Amino acid sequence: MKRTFQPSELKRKRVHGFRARMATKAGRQVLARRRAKGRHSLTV
Amino acid sequence: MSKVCQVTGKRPVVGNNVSHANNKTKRRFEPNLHHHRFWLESEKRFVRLRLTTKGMRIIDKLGIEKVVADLRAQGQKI
Amino acid sequence: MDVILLQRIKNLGKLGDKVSVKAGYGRNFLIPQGKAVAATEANTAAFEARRAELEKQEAE
RNA sequence: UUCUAACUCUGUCCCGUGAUCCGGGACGAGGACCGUGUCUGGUGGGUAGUUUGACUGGGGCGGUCUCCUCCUAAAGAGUAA
RNA sequence: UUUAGUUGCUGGGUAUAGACCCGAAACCAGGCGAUCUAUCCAUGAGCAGGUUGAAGGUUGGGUAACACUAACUGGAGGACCGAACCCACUGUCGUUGAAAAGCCAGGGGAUGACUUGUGGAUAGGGGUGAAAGGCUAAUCAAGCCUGGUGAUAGCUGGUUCU
RNA sequence: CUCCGGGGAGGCGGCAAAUAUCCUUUGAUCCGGAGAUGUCUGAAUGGGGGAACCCACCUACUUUAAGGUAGGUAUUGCAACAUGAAUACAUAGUGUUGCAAGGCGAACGAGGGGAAGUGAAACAUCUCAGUACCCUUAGGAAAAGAAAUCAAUUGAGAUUCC
Ligand SMILES: NCCC[C@H](N)CC(=O)NCCC[C@H](N)CC(=O)NCCC[C@H](N)CC(=O)N[C@@H]1[C@H](O)[C@@H](OC(N)=O)[C@@H](CO)O[C@H]1NC1=N[C@@H]2C(=O)NC[C@@H](O)[C@H]2N1
Repeated sequence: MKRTFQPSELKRKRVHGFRARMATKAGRQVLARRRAKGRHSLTV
Repeated sequence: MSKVCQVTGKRPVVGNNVSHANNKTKRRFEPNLHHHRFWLESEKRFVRLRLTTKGMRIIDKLGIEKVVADLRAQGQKI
Repeated sequence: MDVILLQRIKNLGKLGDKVSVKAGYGRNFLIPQGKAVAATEANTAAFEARRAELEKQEAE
């Protein structure tokens, strides 16, 4: 049966990517929180 | 880019509705804002201002030229 | 407003009389078109001290 | 009843301008109306916060909830359903 | 008219604080989700084979002329049978499964209100719904995450040497 | 990598031993100060974009082939200069040059908005509480501050904190 995750790299980058995060203030807050926590990878 | 009087700086303020049972809910009071064209003789043109009726009274009392000069001094494009 | 007329008006007066009108009348018709000037002390002094002779001079 | 000058136009023309936005100008049709601010009466499950008792031979339905008199009450007082 | 208080230190009790510890269903604020699914938008793709014979057209009989009538053409349909494809009506099996929804044997639609790829739009008292309170990432009579927050619990449990 | 100063026999960073080539009393390794270099992404600023990629233009020098070197090319605000509609004067608009700003980051400050769980043994006034949270913006602190203030024998004498 079809499962929920159907991968597509273009859609992944356009929804959760670096420029998508930078495009809004809430995404920039997400990036700030992840930098403060010290994540090794900021985005997908 | 807002509900701000150009002459007085008036803007909406918050308050309460108070019912007969004393329930309180937030509201705003808005200024009596509108657009108005004023003849400027020194510049031979109409200037369109967003202002309140109190600002209109101030213009009545002080003359349009003085008010326009004051706004330009505060840094407005009139 | 209190205004000083710069010309003849049918029911108001003529040629320098000070008369109280409704604010809209002064603001939107008389003052912008030059038929009157707001009766400030400076305006009254400037009108009466000098210019009044030519204002009277213009008959029509 | 009439008017224009505040104000309206998701009507025409001109310019910014390579532009069905916007701004300025000229017209036309309206016009002290419409519309907006403050105050105010009405309507208002559209939406929101809540309330909707207890006893009880389970609960509900019925009955009862305070006071006075007699019996139960066992010859002082008090004594439950 | 009662005629020993007061300031420290230690201990018992009370009050305000989470106040002995663990436990809700909830309520509020800000963010994250339409790679599943619902509807829509743009641009592409798919439907073996076989039937039936609508409208229309031509010719021929027949009338005073119409009427009427036969044959041949023509190829319509939310048309018919039936693979791919899309569904899910019945039964056995499976139920610590091969599988967190299946297999097998039958079953329905199959040129249409059809199926489908890629890329987009709609975001939580909101969306979408040929309408079942259905669906909104194995979660839905109000999604998920983080905060208020150690919510409150007249309730249940537990509470350690002589 | 360079210079200045220190130091005086070892050294070629660690996991991580061995190995080779080696360096060093003509002063190494090492320590301190000052310089040189400093790819690409990122406010990212020549345009674009799915971050670390794609595509450019203009000057000056250089090369003969299909290139190299250096510089410039974002937006907004202010100033100067130039240019310049409807429309005559103007104004709007346009361009060049110069200067400035944007982004990040603990807590504390100032300002703009602002809950509910909870308590009241129910609950609506009230409480929680101007708390949590969202937004804007400084400084080493910020804010406030020199009485149209208090007091009530006519006295005190600006703010801030205990
Ligand atoms: N955007 C806002 C839109 C406004 C809108 N136009 C409505 C409007 O215009 N005014 C609203 C009133 C604003 C006011 N601040 C509310 C207030 O102060 N309440 C007081 C409540 C007291 C107490 N907590 C409860 C109470 O005893 N209540 C009673 C009574 O229960 C109520 O009856 C209802 N309730 O059922 C009503 C009779 O009808 O009388 C109330 N008592 C009183 N009523 C009078 C009053 O208001 N003033 C004067 C004096 O007379 C007052 N005493």
